[PDB]
Amino acid sequence: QLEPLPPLTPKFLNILDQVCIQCYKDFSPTIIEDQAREHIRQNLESFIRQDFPGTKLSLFGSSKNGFGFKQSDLAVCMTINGLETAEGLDCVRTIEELARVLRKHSGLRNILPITTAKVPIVKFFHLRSGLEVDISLYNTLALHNTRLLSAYSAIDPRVKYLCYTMKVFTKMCDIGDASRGSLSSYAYTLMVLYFLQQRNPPVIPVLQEICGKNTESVGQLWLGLLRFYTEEFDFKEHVISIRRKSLLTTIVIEDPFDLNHNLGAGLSRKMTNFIMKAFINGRRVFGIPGFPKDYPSKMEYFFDPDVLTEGELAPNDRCCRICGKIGHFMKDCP
Ligand SMILES: [Zn+2]
Repeated sequence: QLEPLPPLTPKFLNILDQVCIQCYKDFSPTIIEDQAREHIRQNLESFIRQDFPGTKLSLFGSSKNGFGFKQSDLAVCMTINGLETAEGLDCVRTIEELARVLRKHSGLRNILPITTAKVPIVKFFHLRSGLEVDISLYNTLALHNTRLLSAYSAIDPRVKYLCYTMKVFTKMCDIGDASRGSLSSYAYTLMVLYFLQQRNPPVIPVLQEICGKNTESVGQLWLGLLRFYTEEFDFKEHVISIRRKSLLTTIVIEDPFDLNHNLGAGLSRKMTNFIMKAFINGRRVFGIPGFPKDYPSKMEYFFDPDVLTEGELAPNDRCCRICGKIGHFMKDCP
């Protein structure tokens, strides 16, 4: 059980609002930087068209879902006109050949074809913009997660404010990178939307079953989420599913389209405990009011890593002691 928090003063609550809103303005991309991502797509499409005529490239992921950061990886989906589907298409061979085509591009570095994962991709670094780029073939389920999240973000501005706040919180606690043992940005976003669907009154519906009645400020909702996932939610009798309103029985997070995909499947237990521990601290920092008269930056007070995680690193027992990423032993690392 947790220690109760004192009541919220309208002043401190007004400050929590500004912090949640600033998490969006400070770290979402500008319109010029989004246009720069579009220009990258156009010039890759023309370059690949030389060796794969009919190529069509589309941006998905953080680039288009309305929750991406600056310096987020640019995720590209590749299709070929006349090839309605990838049925029969040898994706590995295509990815490998694509990698060799891109090595002749003067603006790209560290071309890397990866066929390990479920979906093979080509990875490379783009110098003109300092972004990592991932090209995959016919990744339509990814483009559907994007269209779904993009729809929720446009229903209420508080959706984007909160998802960005969550994104800053997890990134600052070092618990928001799936490749290193923790949970992905997508997972933490689903936890946000799910909390908003379950809030009484609801802030967002379940678009997979089909109005502004919730009048709580973003600050109230942010702390509400921290108290929701720290005090009430039963993490192993209920499944975090934005798919529908009714509570689903068996951290478990269900992908709204791939219903066999549990986003928390690869979670250890000292990471699960480390994650929960970060939320309990956030509950304290954001819920318990010298502030504001001796702190030059409010961001640095609320998102202090030495307070949210108590000066401890994220566990990485699974991880290569050289790269720090999961997925391979210490012998086969780049
Ligand atoms: Zn490694």
